[PDB]
Amino acid sequence: ADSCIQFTRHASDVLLNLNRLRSRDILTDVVIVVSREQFRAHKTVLMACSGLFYSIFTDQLKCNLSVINLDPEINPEGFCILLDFMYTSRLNLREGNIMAVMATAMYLQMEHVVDTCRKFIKASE
Amino acid sequence: ADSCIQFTRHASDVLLNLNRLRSRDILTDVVIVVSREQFRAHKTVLMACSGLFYSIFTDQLKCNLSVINLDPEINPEGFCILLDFMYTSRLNLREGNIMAVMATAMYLQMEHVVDTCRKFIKASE
Amino acid sequence: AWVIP
Amino acid sequence: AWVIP
Ligand SMILES: C[C@@H](O)CCn1c(=O)n(C)c2ccc(Nc3ccnc(Cl)c3C#N)cc21
Ligand SMILES: C[C@@H](O)CCn1c(=O)n(C)c2ccc(Nc3ccnc(Cl)c3C#N)cc21
Repeated sequence: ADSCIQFTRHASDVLLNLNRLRSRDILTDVVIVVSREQFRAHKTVLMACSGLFYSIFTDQLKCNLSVINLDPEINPEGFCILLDFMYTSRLNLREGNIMAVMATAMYLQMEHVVDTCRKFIKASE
Repeated sequence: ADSCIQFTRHASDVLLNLNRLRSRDILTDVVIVVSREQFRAHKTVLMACSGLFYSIFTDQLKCNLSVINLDPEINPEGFCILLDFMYTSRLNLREGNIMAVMATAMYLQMEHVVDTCRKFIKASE
Repeated sequence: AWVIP
Repeated sequence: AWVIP
């Protein structure tokens, strides 16, 4: 219907609860491996936030894997910062991590993150 | 860090994508049965939106069920409207469904929905 | 909260 | 969009 009312804070409240489930390791269904480093997550959140994970988990064979290994060139800290952004909308962008964050966001196909990284780099030139 | 930047539309964009996954029946992992009527969903979204589903899917035995049967007194249309609200933040509240929506939101333990239903009923008295 | 979207 | 939260 075109007569719906909308709760403004709903989407943010859902995301907060999904991040609390992740913190408590509740119903996490995949491990992302980045070099030495393992990250537990929900496949649905990863697909909702990344063109790479959307392609992976919509594949008839890969949708069934419980472990995904990322390219060895990917920085685990850069992935960690992007995983936190997926579950919170907050990106911990710093001079010392921006190159790794941007390279990881390009690989993961996170368009909005790549665009802000580019803007912050252009301002520093 | 306290130095994070935040993408304002992120939570809403995630929720929109989770609703597109639901529409396409991608990675749905539970069927909710309401009398004759079956609804496919993601356990994580249901837990994020409902105190009842949060209690169900954090239980060591029920977390494993792929089918959940609701109390036969629950109206399938009321459930459908609340399931759409969970995935969109929009509640299709109408004179002809408000009693069923409120009774369903009380059962599902959705506090914000119950509060608006109460306000709209009080205005009609 | 609730608004007219 | 990006803001200072
Ligand atoms: C959340 C927002 O920042 C967008 C993140 N993101 C990007 O940047 N790309 C390229 C995506 C490419 C794909 C997706 N994911 C989806 C796209 C279409 N339909 C569905 Cl159901 C999903 C899911 N799940 C997210 C992407
Ligand atoms: C989204 C917002 O409208 C709140 C919806 N809602 C209500 O109304 N109750 C009573 C909830 C009771 C519980 C929950 N769910 C959680 C609560 C605590 N921690 C975690 Cl990780 C979750 C999850 N998943 C949501 C509830």
